[PDB]
Amino acid sequence: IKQGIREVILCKDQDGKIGLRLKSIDNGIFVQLVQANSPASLVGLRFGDQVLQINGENCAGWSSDKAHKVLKQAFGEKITMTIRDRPFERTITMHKDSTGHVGFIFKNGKITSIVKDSSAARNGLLTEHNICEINGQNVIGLKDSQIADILSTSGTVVTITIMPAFIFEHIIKRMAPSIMKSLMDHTIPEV
Repeated sequence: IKQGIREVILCKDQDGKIGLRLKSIDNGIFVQLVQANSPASLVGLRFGDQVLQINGENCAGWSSDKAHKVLKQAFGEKITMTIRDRPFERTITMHKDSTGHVGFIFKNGKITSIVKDSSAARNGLLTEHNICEINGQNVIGLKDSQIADILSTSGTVVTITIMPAFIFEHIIKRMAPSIMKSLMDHTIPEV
C-alpha cells in the first residue's frame, strides 16, 4: 500500500466505457469493481482505491449514482482522477514453511483461523479479514480452490492484501457474486 495520493489519466474506450464501478462509503467514493482489459485496469486502478477527485471536483459526499453520472457525462478524451491507494487495506508478508504452508484457514476468501507457530502467526495476520490480493493479484470473486492454487504456485515469499470483513461486506453490496467472479480484473498488470 502506497502512502499518499496519485493522479491518473484516463481515456474512455471506443464504446465510451472506462470499466469502473464506484461505491459511496463514509462520505467517500471507492472502487467496487475494475473490469479486465479496460482503461481503468490499464492505468492501474484497483479494488478498494479511493477517488478524491474527478476532473478536479471533490467526490466528498457523492452518492454512487452521482459518481457514475459524472463519469458518464465527462468528455472522454482526458479524465483526471486523484486516487488514494487502497486506504482500507493492509499488506502482510509471509514465508512458506517446509510443507509449503503460511499458516491460516479461510472460507469465502475470509480468514477464519491462524495456525499456531506459523509465519502468519509471527506476522500477526488477523481473522475476520477478506483476502483482496495475493502478490499483487486481485483474487476477489475467485473460488477458495483457485485462491489455494495461487498460494501453492507462489514462491516462498507470499504477500497478502487484506481488508476488515465488515468494510469488505459494505463495499461489495448491490452486486451479485457471479458478476464479481466473472468481471473483476484478476490479470497480472501489463508493462
